[PDB]
Amino acid sequence: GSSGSSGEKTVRVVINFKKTQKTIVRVSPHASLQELAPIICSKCEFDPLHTLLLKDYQSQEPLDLTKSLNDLGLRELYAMDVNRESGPSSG
Repeated sequence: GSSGSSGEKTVRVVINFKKTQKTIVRVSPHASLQELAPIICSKCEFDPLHTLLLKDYQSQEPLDLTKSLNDLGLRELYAMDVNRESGPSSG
């Protein structure tokens, strides 16, 4: 991990949630959603334990954590609340 030295060079992203409410936060577009999962969910006091990252409120396609706002090329995203945690992990 990493505490986080300095918190500058951040972009304004839109966090759509509840398919009704939305909020804006300033975070690094570089960091992968995987790392901005909590930074975001937290901002929306959401549970990153069972949270998904869809394109936008409209679209329902899942995004790639590994990919960042840059890699993705989006300024806004939606946080979906599902329930699924099971599978192997190693490489």
